[PDB]
Amino acid sequence: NSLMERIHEQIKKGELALFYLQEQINHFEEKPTKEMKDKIVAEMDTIIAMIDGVRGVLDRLMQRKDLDIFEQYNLEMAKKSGDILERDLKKEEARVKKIE
Amino acid sequence: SLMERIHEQIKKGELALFYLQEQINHFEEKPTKEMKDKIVAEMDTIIAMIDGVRGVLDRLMQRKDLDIFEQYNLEMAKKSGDILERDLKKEEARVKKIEV
Amino acid sequence: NSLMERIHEQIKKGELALFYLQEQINHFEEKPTKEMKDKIVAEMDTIIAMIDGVRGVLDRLMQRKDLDIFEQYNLEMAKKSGDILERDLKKEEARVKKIEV
Amino acid sequence: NSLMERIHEQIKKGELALFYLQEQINHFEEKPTKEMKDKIVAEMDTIIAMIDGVRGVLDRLMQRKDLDIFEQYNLEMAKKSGDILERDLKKEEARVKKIEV
Amino acid sequence: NSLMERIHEQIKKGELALFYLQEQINHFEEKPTKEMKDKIVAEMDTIIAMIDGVRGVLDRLMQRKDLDIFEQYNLEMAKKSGDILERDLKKEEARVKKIEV
Amino acid sequence: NSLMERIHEQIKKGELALFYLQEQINHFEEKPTKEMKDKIVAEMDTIIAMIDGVRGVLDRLMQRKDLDIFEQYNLEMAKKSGDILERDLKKEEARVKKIEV
Repeated sequence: NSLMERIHEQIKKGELALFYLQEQINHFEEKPTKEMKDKIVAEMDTIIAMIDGVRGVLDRLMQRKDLDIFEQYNLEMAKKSGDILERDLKKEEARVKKIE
Repeated sequence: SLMERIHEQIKKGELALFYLQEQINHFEEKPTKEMKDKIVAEMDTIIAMIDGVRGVLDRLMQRKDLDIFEQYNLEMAKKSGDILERDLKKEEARVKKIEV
Repeated sequence: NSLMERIHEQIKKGELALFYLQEQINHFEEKPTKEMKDKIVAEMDTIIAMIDGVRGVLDRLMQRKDLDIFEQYNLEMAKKSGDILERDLKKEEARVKKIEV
Repeated sequence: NSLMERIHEQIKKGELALFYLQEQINHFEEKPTKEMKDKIVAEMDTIIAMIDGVRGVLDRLMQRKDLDIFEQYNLEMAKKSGDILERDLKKEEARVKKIEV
Repeated sequence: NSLMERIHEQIKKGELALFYLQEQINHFEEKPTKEMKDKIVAEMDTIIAMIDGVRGVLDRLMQRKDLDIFEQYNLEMAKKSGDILERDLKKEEARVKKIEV
Repeated sequence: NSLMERIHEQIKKGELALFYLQEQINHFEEKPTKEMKDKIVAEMDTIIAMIDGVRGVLDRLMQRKDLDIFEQYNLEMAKKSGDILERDLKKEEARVKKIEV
C-alpha cells in the first residue's frame, strides 16, 4: 504494498491534471477568452516551474558513485521524461499565446 | 501523441519504485553502511520531489478563476500530498535508525 | 477527526455533485443536446432512487423508543431535507424532459 | 440559490449529529450500559446501511457509457474511499460490542 | 417561502432546547453525577442570561411612542412569558443544585 | 405543562405577526395612503429594532465560556435567522416607501 500504491495514486492525479489542461485548451480554442488564457498559461508555467527544480535534484543524485547500472538507468529516464514534457509544454504554451 | 508517451514514462517510474522497495527488502537482510547511504539518498530525492510539488499547489490555490471543482480537487491533492510525504518521512527515519 | 473526518468529506462530495449537476443543466439550456438529456435524467433518477432508499432506513431508526429529543430532531431534519431535495429534483427533471431536442 | 443554501445548513446540522453520536460512544466507554450499546449499534448500523445504499448507486453509474475521463475517475475514488470508510465503520462497531456490560 | 419556513424552524429550536433540558434533568435525577449537574447548571445560567437580555430589549421597545394597542400587547405577553420561564427555571435550578451527588 | 403550552402559542404569534404584516403590505398596494404608509413604516421599524437588540444579546451570549458546540450553533443560527429576516424587512420597506401615495 500500500505504501507504493499511495504514491501511484498521487502520480496518476498529475497525469489526469495534464488531460484536464488539454481539455481546457480545447475549450479555449472553441471560445477564446483572455481570462481562460491567463489561467492556462499560468498553469503551464506552474508545471514547468516544478520540472525545473526537479531536474536539478536529479542531476545531483546522479553525481553519486553508489548508483548501479539499474539505478543509473531510472534516473536517466526520469531526467529525459522531464525534458520531453517541458519541451512539449513550452511549445504548446507558445501556441496558445499566438491564439487571438 | 504526447499523452501516450507520458503514460508510458509514468509506468517506468512505477517499476523504479518497486526496485527501490526490493533493495530495502535486501537491506533488511544485510544492513550495510553503503546500501543505507544510497537508500537514504534516494528517499531524500523522492521526498524533495513531493515537497516541491507541494509548493506548486499553493501558488495555484491563490488565484480567483478557480471554480469550486478545481479548488476542491487541488485541496484534496494537497491534503493527500502532505499525508503521503509525512508517511515517507517517517519511513526514512525508520531506515536511518538501523545498525549493521 | 477519525471517522467523522472521513464521513464529513464523504458528504461534502455529495454537495459538490449537486452543483455539478446544476452546471450540466445550466449549460444544457445553452445547447439542448438530446445526448446530454438522457445522461442528466439518468443521474437524477439515480440520486432520487438513493434518497428513497435512505428514507426507508431513517424510518426504521425512528421506530426505536429510546432516542432522546435531540436524536429524534436530527432524524426528522434529515428525512425532511431529503423530502425537500427530492421535490425540487422531480420538479426540475420534469422541466428538463420538456425541453425538446 | 436558497435550496443549496439550505442543504449546506443541513450538512452542518448533520455534522453536529455525528459529533453528538461521538459523545454517546465516549460516555458509553466511561459507564458501559447495555441499553446504550443497543442504541449506538442501531445508529451505526443505520449509518452503514446508508453507505450500502451509496455503493449500489455508484455501481449503477460506473456501468454507464457516456461517462468521460474525469467523471469516471471521481466516482472510482468515491467508491474506494466509500468502501474503506464503511469497512472502518464495521470495525468501529465491533469494538463497541466487544465492551461487555 | 424560503423565509417563513426557515423562521418556523428557528422558532422550534427554542422549545427543543427546553425539552432536551428537561430530559437531561430527568436522566440526572436517575443517575446523579457532578459532571451532569455542572452541565445542567451552566446551560440554565445561559438560558436565563438570554431571558434577562431579551427583557431589556422588550422594555426599551415599550417606550416607543408610535406603538398601537396590538404591538403594545404583544410586548407585554412576550415579557410575561420570560418572567414565567425564568421564575420556573430558577426554581428548577435551585432544586437541581440541592440534589446530592 | 402550562409553560410549554404558553411558549408554544407565544411562538405562533411571532409567526402570524409577519404574515399579518405581509397582508398589510398587500392591501396597501391596492389603495396607497399616507396613513397606512406611516403605520407600516412604524411597524416594520419596531420589528427591525427588536432584531437589532436581540442580536446584541446573542453576541454577548457567545462570549460566555461554558458554551459547547451545540449551544454555540444555536446562537449562531439565532443570529443568522435574525440577519435574513431583517434583510428582507429593510428591503421590503424600501419598496413600500417608493410607492406612489
